[PDB]
Amino acid sequence: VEPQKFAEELIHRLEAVQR
Amino acid sequence: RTTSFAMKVSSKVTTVVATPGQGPDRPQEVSYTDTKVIGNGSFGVVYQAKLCDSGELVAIKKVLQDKRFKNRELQIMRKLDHCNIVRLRYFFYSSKKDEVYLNLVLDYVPETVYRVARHYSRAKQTLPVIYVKLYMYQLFRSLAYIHSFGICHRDIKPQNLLLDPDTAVLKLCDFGSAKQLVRGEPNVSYICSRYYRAPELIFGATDYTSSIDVWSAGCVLAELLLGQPIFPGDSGVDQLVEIIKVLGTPTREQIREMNPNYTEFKFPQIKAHPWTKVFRPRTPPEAIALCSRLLEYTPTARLTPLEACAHSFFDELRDPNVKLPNGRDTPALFNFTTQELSSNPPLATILIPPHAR
Ligand SMILES: Nc1ncnc2c1ncn2[C@@H]1O[C@H](COP(=O)(O)OP(=O)(O)O)[C@@H](O)[C@H]1O
Ligand SMILES: [Mg+2]
Ligand SMILES: [Mg+2]
Repeated sequence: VEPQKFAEELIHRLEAVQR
Repeated sequence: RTTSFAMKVSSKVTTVVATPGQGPDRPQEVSYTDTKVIGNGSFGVVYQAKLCDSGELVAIKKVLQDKRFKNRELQIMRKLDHCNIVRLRYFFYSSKKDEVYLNLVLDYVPETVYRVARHYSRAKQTLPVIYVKLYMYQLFRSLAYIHSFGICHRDIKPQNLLLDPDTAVLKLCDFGSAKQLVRGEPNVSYICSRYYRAPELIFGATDYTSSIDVWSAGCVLAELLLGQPIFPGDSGVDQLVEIIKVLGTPTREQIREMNPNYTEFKFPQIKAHPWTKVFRPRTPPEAIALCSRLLEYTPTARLTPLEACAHSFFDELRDPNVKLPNGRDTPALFNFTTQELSSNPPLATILIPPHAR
């Protein structure tokens, strides 16, 4: 998949498991 | 998932002219009976049969030969001869219509690492470390062998690790995804099964190496110690989250090693989870140590299969007074060839104890 779209999803997820 | 883009009835006795696995093409009549379905993957249907002559049980993998993809499975297996790889006895072809099926006649092996691990998970027990040592050691030997040829399995998982519980022998199988990785030629990203995919693969790297197999093996090791997969999840993001939730957020340098196309994204910084807190408190320190040296973000940082065999976690297997719980003696562990030790010959000092000469 597109790196931009992939990174967004991961960043969104990592923000939830951190805070 | 998938790879890259481009009988005579005579009991009911089946007779085919099958070509042997080793040596030059010298086909011979092979007769067999008692055929029944025993296992299946995502591609092939596996039958059990009894060879009419020897009476020996065999497994016949019947795969549809599609010309829309690259089928190196037969090509690769025929060049492999190792005690921790399932032997290809014979192969032949058979025919809705206008379809060609490849038939791989293999040694029958009764169990898989998956099925065995599932037993202990159901029983709420953990597989004894001796078996963990045994299984993993034989796995790394098989990887050392195929990597010496430049071949990468690309689908290392417990369902592909056949076991003979009586002799405690592990044999690698399923080369339907295997490939000889050439430094310079790109490969398919969506390779390997879920839970065991290397982080670089998840990031979509096409220039990966055989070290993905080492990562997969680390996942298997971890799974044996845990009693469940360490990095579950349906999607690539889900799996990567799990990985990060253990290894911590990969540094920019580590990301560059996996896939340089992600170096400029601001990923939230998650603190790594200590390996000793990951596993049970009764988990052997050297097992934990071995896992951390396998499950590294940077592919080149991971141990080689040969190095992994030399790890001190497998020191119990080099003990001359080690035996199997059922009473039997340990399998072949020190019969390394020059080919297996090609990546690092001086490791033979460790790999081969003085009582094995
Ligand atoms: N030689 C064998 N002996 C006994 N069972 C086997 C043998 N080979 C494969 N199997 C079983 O059949 C299953 C599918 O075989 P596999 O080669 O992995 O097919 P696929 O490529 O479609 O996954 C395996 O998970 C394994 O349990
Ligand atoms: Mg399989
Ligand atoms: Mg397969």
